[PDB]
Amino acid sequence: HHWGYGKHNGPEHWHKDFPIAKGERQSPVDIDTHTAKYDPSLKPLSVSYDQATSLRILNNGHAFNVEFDDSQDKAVLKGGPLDGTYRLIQFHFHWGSLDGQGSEHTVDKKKYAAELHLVHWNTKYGDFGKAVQQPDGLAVLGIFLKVGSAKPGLQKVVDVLDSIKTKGKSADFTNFDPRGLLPESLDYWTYPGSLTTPPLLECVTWIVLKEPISVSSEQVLKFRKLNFNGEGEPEELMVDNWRPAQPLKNRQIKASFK
Ligand SMILES: CCOc1ccc(CC(=O)O)cc1
Ligand SMILES: CCOc1ccc(CC(=O)O)cc1
Ligand SMILES: [Cl-]
Ligand SMILES: [Zn+2]
Repeated sequence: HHWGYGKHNGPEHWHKDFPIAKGERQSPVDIDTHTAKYDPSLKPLSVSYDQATSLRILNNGHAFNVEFDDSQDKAVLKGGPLDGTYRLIQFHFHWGSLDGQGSEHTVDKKKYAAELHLVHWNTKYGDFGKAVQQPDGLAVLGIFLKVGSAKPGLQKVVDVLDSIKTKGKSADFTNFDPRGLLPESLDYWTYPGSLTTPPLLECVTWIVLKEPISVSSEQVLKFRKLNFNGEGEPEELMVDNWRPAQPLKNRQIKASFK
């Protein structure tokens, strides 16, 4: 598989290797704020990241990923639409070549500069690989980034990117606190969807925060200096690593807020 984000191997092509690309619960989607309905049944969202244990940051040729120790319930997402306990395994971002694009979800067709995905797996399935085979296997917390003031809790990430410029590079990334990436409010939209990259599995409860975080132009500029390629390969800048909005089909997006 040689999927990517170019003309020749990008989202329009994915369906030939991964036919679920044209499925019934693909992600991302546009969130129409005048169609989403407040759901009083939603319980409060619980983000419990006090004991989060980060390990390493990796360039995988698609994004940069920060991985966590998920051998115990150290950092978990519960509540909201979720039943049971979802364990944080990793986070990554999607971003644009310019500030006017980069997010995967859109809000009334508005694209943000970037989008953060905090990836959690349902502990009743025992490991990530089993969880992605189930319709309720993952919970992904999605956070929009807009360009404005710098986000101090992102700067440690930005500071290491020079050490993982190319595909297959990794660095130690211990003692990072992902609480510094959250906005003040946990107001959210939720809907059932998919992984936004191959294999595009329909295993995700999406929880997309309404309040974006602000990052500085300097911070997102540094994301854009990464490379999709490996060392010694022709340089391709790691930009526009987002999939566009997919058909909502027979789904409803629920709001946690009036
Ligand atoms: C595609 C499978 O990827 C996997 C990633 C991690 C695990 C183990 C864990 O849950 O941390 C199992 C499978
Ligand atoms: C353990 C890795 O977890 C992941 C989950 C979803 C994606 C797809 C995306 O949102 O880019 C990538 C990685
Ligand atoms: Cl912020
Ligand atoms: Zn993602």
